[PDB]
Amino acid sequence: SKRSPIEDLLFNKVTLCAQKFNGLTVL
Amino acid sequence: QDVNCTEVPVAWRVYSTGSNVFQTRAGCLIGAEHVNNSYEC
Ligand SMILES: *[C@@H]1O[C@H](CO)[C@@H](O)[C@H](O)[C@H]1NC(C)=O
Repeated sequence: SKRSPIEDLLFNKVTLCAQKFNGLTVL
Repeated sequence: QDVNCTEVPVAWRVYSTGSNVFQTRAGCLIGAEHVNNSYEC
């Protein structure tokens, strides 16, 4: 990864399906 | 959009298959060639 240690720590804490159905799309 | 396009021609026709076909994250694009360079957007 091209991130920094602080960026890596940030991206590992945001972590908390819904692929597609009934015309629901995510761009 | 959001369609693996080995199976587009299932539904004025050159843009359904043939020529050159490209796979992007949003979907896939038909009618354009994928170069190996980089330019301004
Ligand atoms: C698209 O379909 C082809 C054959 O049907 C398969 O080889 C390929 O892995 C598929 N790609 C995706 C992203 O599903």
